[PDB]
Amino acid sequence: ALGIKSCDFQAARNNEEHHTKALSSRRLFVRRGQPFTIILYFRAPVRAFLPALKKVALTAQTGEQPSKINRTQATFPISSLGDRKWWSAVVEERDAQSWTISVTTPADAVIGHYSLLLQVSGRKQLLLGQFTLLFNPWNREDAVFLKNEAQRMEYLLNQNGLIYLGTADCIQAESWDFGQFEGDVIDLSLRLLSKDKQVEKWSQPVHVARVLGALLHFLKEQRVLPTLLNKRRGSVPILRQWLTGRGRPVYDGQAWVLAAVACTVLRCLGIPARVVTTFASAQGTGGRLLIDEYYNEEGLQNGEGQRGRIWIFQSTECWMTRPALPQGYDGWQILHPSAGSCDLVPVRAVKEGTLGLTPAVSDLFAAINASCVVWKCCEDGTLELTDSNTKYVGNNISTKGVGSDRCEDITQNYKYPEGSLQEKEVLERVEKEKMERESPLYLLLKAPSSLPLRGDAQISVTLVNHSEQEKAVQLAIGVQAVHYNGVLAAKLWRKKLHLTLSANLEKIITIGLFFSNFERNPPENTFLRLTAMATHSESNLSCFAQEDIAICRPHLAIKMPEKAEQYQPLTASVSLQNSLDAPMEDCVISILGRGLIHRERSYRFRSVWPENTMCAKFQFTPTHVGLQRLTVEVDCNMFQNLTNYKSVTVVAPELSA
Repeated sequence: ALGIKSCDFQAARNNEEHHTKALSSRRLFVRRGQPFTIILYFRAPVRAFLPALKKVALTAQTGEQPSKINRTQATFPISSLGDRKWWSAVVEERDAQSWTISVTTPADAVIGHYSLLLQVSGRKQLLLGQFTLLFNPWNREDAVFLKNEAQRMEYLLNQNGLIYLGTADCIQAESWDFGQFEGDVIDLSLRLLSKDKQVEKWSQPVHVARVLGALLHFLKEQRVLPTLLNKRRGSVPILRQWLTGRGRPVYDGQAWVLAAVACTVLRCLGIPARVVTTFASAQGTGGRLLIDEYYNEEGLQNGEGQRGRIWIFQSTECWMTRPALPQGYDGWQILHPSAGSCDLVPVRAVKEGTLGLTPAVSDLFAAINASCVVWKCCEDGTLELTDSNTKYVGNNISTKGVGSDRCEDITQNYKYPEGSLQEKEVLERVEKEKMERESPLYLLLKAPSSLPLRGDAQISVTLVNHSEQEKAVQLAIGVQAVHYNGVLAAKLWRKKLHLTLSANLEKIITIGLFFSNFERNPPENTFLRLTAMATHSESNLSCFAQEDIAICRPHLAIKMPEKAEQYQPLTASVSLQNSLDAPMEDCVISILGRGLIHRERSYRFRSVWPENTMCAKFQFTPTHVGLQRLTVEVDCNMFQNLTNYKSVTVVAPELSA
């Protein structure tokens, strides 16, 4: 007299209440520690409510071997005296034939796929349906709790990311589709997590982020190939290709996508995450605070590079409490893969040099605090020290701002101001702990931050003679192409000036930096390493200076209305001026964007001669309400993968009859 006809999980309503509406309207995705409502339908009318209520019990199971000691299986009754903090069910509305039941999960429940099962006394267990349980940044008792709604929207719900690339002095923001609410990302993430066998620890955000980071780094090492190859469409195709092997592989010039992929997996699981870019990052030192750079007599590097390099840019940051640490380390944690295992490092441990809190504090501290030493490499084979400009590491630590497409500088979270008292104290304490455990010429190099592609720049070299006697200096200037990770790509240009410097005189030399004078075109994704080396007389000391120059491509201007009505046609015009020296040939323009365009559309447009302007218009109809983003990519024979973006807020239609 108590048979069960069906069970409505009400996935649409619950997913909207549990901030999983972008995932699905059919499957139930709920966040732990928050009630969700199901409707239970009886085949026959229920005569007496209270005895029937006493007859029914609910069981929640996750995993292949669910048990109560693993906290993977919980049995609870349907009554108003259930523990709302724990697994509990209560009837909130009822009819003769249907019970509306509020079901609560504990704030520290194990995440993953769950089966909800109903037991009637003296009857077999019945499966009511499935649901997936995620971390809850909205729940104050949850370890991933975020104070601000804006921060929850940015670090969990926002699928349109910005990854900052380029150099410190020319930061190029790349539109990136995290796609954490793409339909299969949650399943892929949980299947990747199932490689770890300590499912009782899947309630802990620290353990999940540490496991996923080690697994994703292992997949990056297994799948990223040596070197369009550089055409990217966000984290989701990369994750699919890493887990399955099917799809376009990523090549080593874009190995920085690991941070974005990790951000996507964590955000999909419910852990707030952000992608952070650090410019001039000292990698591969093993905690050592010295970087050795080697240059030949022409201000150029002969080899591929040392193991310890200063990368032009290089991270995933995740938000959670740190219960197993001393107090005060809640908040932002850096996932750091070690070749392997993954350590979660609190950012303040890096800022305050708390080397010994976690095993990876030393390496993360060295990446943004090392000093570069430059050695001249002679034809004799001598390796000689150089008076060198200071090459600062850890510059312009950037991540996407909250609630806009702007760039937020977070460097002050990782480091005290240079030359300040606190930085002095931290560096002295770190150096002391490490120790216990174990000339007349001046060169000033002025360069532009960026060089227009197929364009011209002017560089300045200031030589000041401090001697009482005039000097015969040899000024070697070299331009070389470097990959983002400091790997030498191609020698481009070299000059050898011979100057006479008057005693006690400042001399300024201006040099034209021209693309057309380069011996070969810089490879794609590379940066210009400009060097100046001054040798005088027989002092054996060479003044040296270096700068990283970005390559600036033509600006892809997108003109679109700020507001747009859903289901009404919208026009976006795109303009691109050919500032290059050659016509743009084989020209393809692509448009995409979640909630604006299904997948993407590629178009061909006519060749654009130098000093001409392309102007393409596109009509499309937005179909999804909210803050959407249109991404436009332009390819030609002169350049490829030139992307820009623009945001449009899509409003619902005006209510009428």
